[PDB]
Amino acid sequence: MNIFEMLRIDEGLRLKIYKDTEGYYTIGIGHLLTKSPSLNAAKSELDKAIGRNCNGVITKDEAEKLFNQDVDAAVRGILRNAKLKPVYDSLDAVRRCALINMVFQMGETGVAGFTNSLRMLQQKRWDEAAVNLAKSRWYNQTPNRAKRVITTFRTGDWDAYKNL
Repeated sequence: MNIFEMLRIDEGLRLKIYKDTEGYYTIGIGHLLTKSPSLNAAKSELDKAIGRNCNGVITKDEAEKLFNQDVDAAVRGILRNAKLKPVYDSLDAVRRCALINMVFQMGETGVAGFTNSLRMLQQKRWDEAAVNLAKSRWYNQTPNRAKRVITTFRTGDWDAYKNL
């Protein structure tokens, strides 16, 4: 398993503009287009992102391209972040994947705020950190996905995704 396959299990693939768990306009493999309530604002961002007149619809090819950009930007964002970089560097390959998924879902900003969990992951206190991560809006709102990520950080292997 790798980061792209993991995220593709978590996010799915939709070739038509859709609403987030949050009600936000998104397309493809979890590509947020706008937090704005107009389908029109969303459509405009879509064509800007793809470089064509999409009319709210994209190809598989286009979805994967956005997904390539998105993953690359998550990693690079982690690397530039003074709070994130040190944890990422301390982690093994699998757990690095679990950090990248949080960042993809919630943004650099959102993850850098899990101060206490970050500290525990750096320390390699896997069980304590899993407990701490679960105490969040994140876990309460998307419990199945949060639990998959959390298991990945606790175990260090891909079993949560084997099922799936």
